[PDB]
Amino acid sequence: TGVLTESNKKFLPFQQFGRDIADTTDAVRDPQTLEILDITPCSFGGVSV
Amino acid sequence: AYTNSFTRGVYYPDKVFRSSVLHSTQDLFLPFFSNVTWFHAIHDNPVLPFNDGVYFASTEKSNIIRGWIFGTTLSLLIVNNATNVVIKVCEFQFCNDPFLGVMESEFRVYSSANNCTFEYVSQPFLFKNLREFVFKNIDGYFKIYSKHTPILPQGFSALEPLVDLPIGINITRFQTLLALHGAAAYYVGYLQPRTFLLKYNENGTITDAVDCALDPLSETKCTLKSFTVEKGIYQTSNFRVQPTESIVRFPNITNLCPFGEVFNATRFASVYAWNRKRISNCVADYSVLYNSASFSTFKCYGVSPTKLNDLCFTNVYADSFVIRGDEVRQIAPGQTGKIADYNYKLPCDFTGCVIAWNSNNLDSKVGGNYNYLYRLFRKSNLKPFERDISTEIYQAGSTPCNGVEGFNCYFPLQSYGFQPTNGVGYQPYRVVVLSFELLHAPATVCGPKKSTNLVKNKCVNFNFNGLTGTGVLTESNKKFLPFQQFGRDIADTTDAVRDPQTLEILDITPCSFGGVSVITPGTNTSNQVAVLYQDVNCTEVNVFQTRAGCLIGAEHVNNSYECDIPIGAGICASYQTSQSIIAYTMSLGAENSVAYSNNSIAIPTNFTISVTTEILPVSMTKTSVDCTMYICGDSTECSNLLLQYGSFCTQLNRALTGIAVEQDKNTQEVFAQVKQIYKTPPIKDFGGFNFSQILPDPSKPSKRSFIEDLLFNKVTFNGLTVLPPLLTDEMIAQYTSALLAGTITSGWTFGAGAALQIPFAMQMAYRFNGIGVTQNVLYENQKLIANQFNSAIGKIQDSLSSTASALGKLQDVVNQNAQALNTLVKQLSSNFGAISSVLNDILSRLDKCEAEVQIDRLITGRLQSLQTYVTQQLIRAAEIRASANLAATKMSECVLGQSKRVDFCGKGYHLMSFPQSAPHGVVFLHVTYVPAQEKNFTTAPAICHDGKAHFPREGVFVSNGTHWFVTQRNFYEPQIITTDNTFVSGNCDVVIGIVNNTVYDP
Amino acid sequence: FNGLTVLPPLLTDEMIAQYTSALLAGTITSGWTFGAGAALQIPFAMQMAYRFNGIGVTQNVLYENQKLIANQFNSAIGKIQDSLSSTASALGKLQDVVNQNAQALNTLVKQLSSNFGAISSVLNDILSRLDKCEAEVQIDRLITGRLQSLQTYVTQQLIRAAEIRASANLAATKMSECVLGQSKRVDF
Amino acid sequence: CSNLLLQYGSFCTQLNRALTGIAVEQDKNTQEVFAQVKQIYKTPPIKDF
Amino acid sequence: LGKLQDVVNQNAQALNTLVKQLSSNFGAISSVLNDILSRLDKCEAEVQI
Ligand SMILES: C=CC1=C(C)/C(=C/c2[nH]c(/C=C3N=C(/C=C4\NC(=O)C(C)=C4C=C)C(C)=C\3CCC(=O)O)c(CCC(=O)O)c2C)NC1=O
Ligand SMILES: *[C@@H]1O[C@H](CO)[C@@H](O[C@@H]2O[C@H](CO)[C@@H](O)[C@H](O)[C@H]2NC(C)=O)[C@H](O)[C@H]1NC(C)=O
Ligand SMILES: *[C@@H]1O[C@H](CO)[C@@H](O[C@@H]2O[C@H](CO)[C@@H](O)[C@H](O)[C@H]2NC(C)=O)[C@H](O)[C@H]1NC(C)=O
Ligand SMILES: *[C@@H]1O[C@H](CO)[C@@H](O[C@@H]2O[C@H](CO)[C@@H](O)[C@H](O)[C@H]2NC(C)=O)[C@H](O)[C@H]1NC(C)=O
Ligand SMILES: *[C@@H]1O[C@H](CO)[C@@H](O)[C@H](O)[C@H]1NC(C)=O
Ligand SMILES: *[C@@H]1O[C@H](CO)[C@@H](O)[C@H](O)[C@H]1NC(C)=O
Ligand SMILES: *[C@@H]1O[C@H](CO)[C@@H](O)[C@H](O)[C@H]1NC(C)=O
Ligand SMILES: *[C@@H]1O[C@H](CO)[C@@H](O)[C@H](O)[C@H]1NC(C)=O
Ligand SMILES: *[C@@H]1O[C@H](CO)[C@@H](O)[C@H](O)[C@H]1NC(C)=O
Ligand SMILES: *[C@@H]1O[C@H](CO)[C@@H](O)[C@H](O)[C@H]1NC(C)=O
Ligand SMILES: *[C@@H]1O[C@H](CO)[C@@H](O)[C@H](O)[C@H]1NC(C)=O
Ligand SMILES: *[C@@H]1O[C@H](CO)[C@@H](O)[C@H](O)[C@H]1NC(C)=O
Ligand SMILES: *[C@@H]1O[C@H](CO)[C@@H](O)[C@H](O)[C@H]1NC(C)=O
Ligand SMILES: *[C@@H]1O[C@H](CO)[C@@H](O)[C@H](O)[C@H]1NC(C)=O
Repeated sequence: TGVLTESNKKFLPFQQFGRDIADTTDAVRDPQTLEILDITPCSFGGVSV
Repeated sequence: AYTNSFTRGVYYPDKVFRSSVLHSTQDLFLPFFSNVTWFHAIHDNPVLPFNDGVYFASTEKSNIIRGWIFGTTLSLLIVNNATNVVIKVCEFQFCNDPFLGVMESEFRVYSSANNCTFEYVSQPFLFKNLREFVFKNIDGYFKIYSKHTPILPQGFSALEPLVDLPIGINITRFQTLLALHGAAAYYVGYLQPRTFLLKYNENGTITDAVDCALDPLSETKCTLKSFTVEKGIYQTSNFRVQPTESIVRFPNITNLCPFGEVFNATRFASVYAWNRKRISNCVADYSVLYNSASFSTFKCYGVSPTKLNDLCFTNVYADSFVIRGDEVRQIAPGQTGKIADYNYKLPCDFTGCVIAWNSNNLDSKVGGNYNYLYRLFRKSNLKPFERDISTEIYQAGSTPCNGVEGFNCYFPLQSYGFQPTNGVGYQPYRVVVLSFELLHAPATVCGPKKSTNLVKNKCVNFNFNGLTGTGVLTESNKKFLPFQQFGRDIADTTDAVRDPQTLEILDITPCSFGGVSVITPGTNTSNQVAVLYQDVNCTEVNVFQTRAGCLIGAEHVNNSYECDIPIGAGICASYQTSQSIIAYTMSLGAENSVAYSNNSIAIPTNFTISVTTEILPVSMTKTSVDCTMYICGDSTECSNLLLQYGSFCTQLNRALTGIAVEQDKNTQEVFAQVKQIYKTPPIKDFGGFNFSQILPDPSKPSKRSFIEDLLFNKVTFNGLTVLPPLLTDEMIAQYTSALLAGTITSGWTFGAGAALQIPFAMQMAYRFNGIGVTQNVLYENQKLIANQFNSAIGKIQDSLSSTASALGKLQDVVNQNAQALNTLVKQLSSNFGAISSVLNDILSRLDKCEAEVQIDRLITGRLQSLQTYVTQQLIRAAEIRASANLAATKMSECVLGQSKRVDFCGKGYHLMSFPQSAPHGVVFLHVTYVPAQEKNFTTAPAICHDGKAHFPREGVFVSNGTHWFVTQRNFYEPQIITTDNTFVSGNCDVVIGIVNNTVYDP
Repeated sequence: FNGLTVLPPLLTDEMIAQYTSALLAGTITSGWTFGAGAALQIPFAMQMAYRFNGIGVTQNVLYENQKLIANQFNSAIGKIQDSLSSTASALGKLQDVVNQNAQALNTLVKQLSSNFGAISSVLNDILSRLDKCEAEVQIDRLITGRLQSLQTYVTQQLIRAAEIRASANLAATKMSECVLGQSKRVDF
Repeated sequence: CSNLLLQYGSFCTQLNRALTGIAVEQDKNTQEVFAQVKQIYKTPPIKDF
Repeated sequence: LGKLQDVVNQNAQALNTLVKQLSSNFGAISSVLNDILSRLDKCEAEVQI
């Protein structure tokens, strides 16, 4: 679950999905069309009164 | 021939994009700096066995190589003819001369193809260029990686993947095919299991690697997960002596255990009185029973039957009986039913196993066999392993029938009617249960495996009557009593054992282990290292033995210096001069012996103004983490499973919130000591002193001083968040500027009440008075003092514009927090024994009832990681609060006043202090008075003038050899001895050391 | 010897003795001057007069009673010897520390003798009795509990180390203020 | 057993790190207490105090 | 007097939490021991316990 964005990462033609230093699935290549999409978690955060 | 692999043959191990990451992998690889075999074969073919994978690099110009062959004995026949790829899997016939054409005029790869299994043809395609290749296979996959680059040359080159066409055969043997009509060069490497550390750049390409099981420096890099290691000692691994061989030592008995008589018996007792045969003091063969197919079920609790032949049991109990057919599974631990509670109860902790076989032949007879009886009613359940033999009728009601059969008074024993006519669900079954009990005693029953001779003074794998262990055996001196068998330690460790065969006592000790640490200078300096094998004699591994262990790679030096790297026990190592690593005993400092005498004093005639820096952490980052996003990322059923653990998460959040509030409190109590924001005047007539480097300058948008700017440039989404500090850095800068303005323009008066102006030189005179120096000393040297101060300030700038390590106290704090957080995130990638570390995968693969088991296993461990993190943060926050309280005390005492406490506000007599803000901390510039060039003088405690004794009011009586003066203690300012700077007390016959001299009187 | 080891301190006891002897020599022969800069010699009785001045007593009082004072000092020192050659409880503050650490370690070892619900506390017995698939269940049950014992031990050690650091900072402050100088702080 | 331990993550690395920090802290404590003096002073042979 | 009051509150808070954790199943069938012991026989009861 997350928000998908057009990326600028230079995936090598064999690479499929990227990962973060935190071992998080940062980016994914779409199977159908060969483009790279950055995944980011859609915004969360505490609410204080 | 041979040559060297200068860091060649590293590939992308997987199709994952990683950018600017230092990632550690562990798989088949070519070790760095290895013997890669050079071939220049002319024009059957060479045979180069597939051990685990092959590296192949050729600066091709002709490619007379024509084919790859894999198999066990020789069947994979792969051929790249430089235009297409042809794979065959057929049991080919290898020819007398295995080769093919260079075009093709031969068919000598094989004569025919029969019972073919696979075939494939790929697409058609067509010393300057080096072509590197890697061929391996993993569990069916046959992977080829490649790299084709223009130019073994040194440097670096990553290998991209290529076609994987899995087959999955047993490959023990490899050939590269030759051909028959010049020669070229091709190098053959050999992969092996290996751990690497790969450095991806911002484009995602590997640019460098570390073969970290190569040499100690690389191990250090791999433990630190960095390509650069600073000077120091790093504990990198654990050395331990491997056992050389295995020792099996069992008693000398050979009488086989009587198993036939409790299996082939014509009679088995009825279940209500199961018959218990004992087995002890014999050799039991459990393979014959398990391998026999005569048994319907053979199922074992606490043991695996296939290993039963390798165990030693103190006692065995074979309890035999017969039961009805599909009651067979009532004979099991923790089972309920009619016979499992009334007739035969096993313990929950039942070690041993159950054997059942159908017997519809000798236990069944036409007309019914009524000898096989079982109790059906009892007043209570049966305890584990108790037999109840009785015939009293069951008083189902309250009637004391006392042995008469009627209503509510039933006979408890009911008999099966066993016939061959009965079906499978009724027909009798013969059952025997073997109850062992395991090692708490000298074993009696042991398997059929044979003993062996023992060895001593060598680490081995010993096995004494099933007592397994690893260690070194030694002849002992312990006085075992003749019934005692094995000793034990205060730590409940098996210290000693008596050999079953020969009656002697052997001490067991664990063969030596211990950490191994890497002494290195900074890799920026050099790459030589030493290694310290801790607490181990190095007859077990120049070489130098010391109290900490054995140090190799470092030479011993008799000359003592100050420490550079602590080994331990008085030993430090350093990189010195050719250059090498030396190890030495620490010199505690320059030997000194001050020339004490009972009438000699030493007084300074000058001084220095020294500015030192003390850097103190004050706060740390206000992080906050919520469970139900960290533990259970937006999974509602995971949250439901979390709710039943209680209020762990509420209290974790509360603890972290308390820490976060505490940080703001720390900053408040340190910096917000001043009530009003004071401002320095536009004029800077501070008596020649120069504060331009510490006062704010309006030239910058941020109103930080020069030194604050230097300091700020010297230190650098899973439910985690970082709350901003309440006080922004500009507010901290304003507080520090206010403190500086108050200190400069008002002195210490602004800390007690309203800020009272005073010229700077006057508060300076005050402060010199405060250290026992008369104020004239300042006014007569004011310019000099100012210059010294300014110079000191300048040096501080230099010492902060060159060396970044001075701020380390702050940097470490930051690093520590970051370290913890990184760990907290990586624990989200751990299974904790579950099937996966990803919650959604578990939820998509499984249904609810087993999914929740795995999810519970994950929660138990993610929660634990959180608790660990929060506990560490609480302790670190207590440490930071201590440091902040110290900083507040220093601000109150060193800045807002003048402290007489020694070495509290710097080394020397404290004059003053300046605060400077730093990221998550504070820097005090302690200005101190340090005495300088001194002279010996003759002295005397008192002076006799007219019989009466004269003592100095403040100061000491000194003499330059002829005349006696009185001088202040911390600065040579002799004055004529007079009845005003001295006072009189008594006569001159009691003071020990008094001297004769006149005393002037106006 | 279950993976535990005790690293030697960097400073050997002889080096500590050398440091203390150096501090004593500086205090005796130079006063507090060696803590501020170069050690400036001064006769002992003169720094004694200085220190009496430091408590609001004029220095004549010393020179007119010097012998007496010396005797008292010596007598006090003698009594200290006696009070340290008879009663061992005076050192208890140190002894307790040692005991505590040892106590923890003993506990850490005895937790290796606990099943934690497994069939045995010995790993090799589990591995020899069972096949892999149930053996790993028991081994996981053991690891979960040995790891917990380690975490408990390390947390206790961290807290105790914070306490010891507080005491050491106090000791450093006392060395700086009481030895290297003369403190006006009361009962410090 | 070590393979079964590997799947609990980096608990053990951080435990070792914590104990190492304690051990270094002890030497630091001793340094800051006793190594306040810079030179090793020696008392004179005479004891006329 | 809040500095003192907070201390008291904190301790009380902890104790209250310590008691409420006696009402948690921790994945068992019940948070009450006697209910587990009355509903089940020994061999599965000890698992829940
Ligand atoms: C042997 C198996 C074999 C492999 C694995 C292989 C892979 C391979 N070789 C390539 C280029 C190429 N490959 C070759 C020939 C060779 N390169 C070699 O490693 C060898 C052994 C030869 C044959 C002697 C040439 C001439 C090019 C084009 C080079 C150019 O641009 O001029 C390419 C790039 C194709 C493209 O343009 O997209 C691939 C994928 N070619 C092969 O023949
Ligand atoms: C006290 O020390 C200062 C420096 O520490 C002396 O000042 C220096 O004097 C020399 C003359 O020999 C000059 O060349 C330097 O430029 C001076 N330095 C500064 C910073 O002014 C001073 O002379 C000394 N006083 C006595 C009485 O010896
Ligand atoms: C206070 O000291 C600073 C140096 O840190 C002086 O600034 C220098 O001033 C001279 C001329 O006076 C310039 O040539 C330099 O370029 C300045 N340096 C910097 C870094 O700014 C400043 O002048 C001094 N103040 C007084 C009143 O003399
Ligand atoms: C000790 O100090 C006295 C006091 O100044 C010195 O006596 C003076 O010496 C100078 C030159 O020697 C004469 O110009 C003065 O007239 C002397 N003053 C008096 C009052 O006699 C004496 O020389 C110094 N001695 C030593 C060894 O330094
Ligand atoms: C079929 O696959 C091709 C491959 O690129 C893709 O472009 C196309 O959109 C796909 N069509 C459908 C209907 O999935
Ligand atoms: C090849 O290996 C042997 C032993 O492993 C070694 O002695 C030899 O130096 C190696 N060859 C080269 C060229 O380094
Ligand atoms: C690789 O990194 C460099 C770094 O400046 C960049 O200029 C370039 O666009 C990146 N991509 C390629 C294909 O070189
Ligand atoms: C048989 O047992 C005796 C008992 O002491 C022992 O001395 C002897 O070595 C044993 N022999 C064999 C072959 O095990
Ligand atoms: C007697 O028992 C042994 C071992 O249980 C078995 O191998 C053998 O077959 C039995 N005898 C018969 C006649 O089945
Ligand atoms: C190391 O081994 C030697 C071998 O004789 C022995 O003498 C020595 O005591 C052992 N222990 C050390 C050097 O600490
Ligand atoms: C160092 O001192 C030892 C004394 O045991 C002596 O044997 C050795 O030769 C000395 N080495 C040097 C380089 O002076
Ligand atoms: C004081 O006298 C002693 C012994 O004569 C000498 O070693 C020392 O250097 C003298 N002091 C100075 C400052 O020269
Ligand atoms: C100590 O002082 C006395 C007289 O004050 C003197 O006789 C003696 O020589 C001095 N001590 C030394 C070591 O010179
Ligand atoms: C000091 O002078 C008195 C009388 O003037 C004399 O008795 C005494 O011996 C003298 N002492 C010294 C040390 O010169």
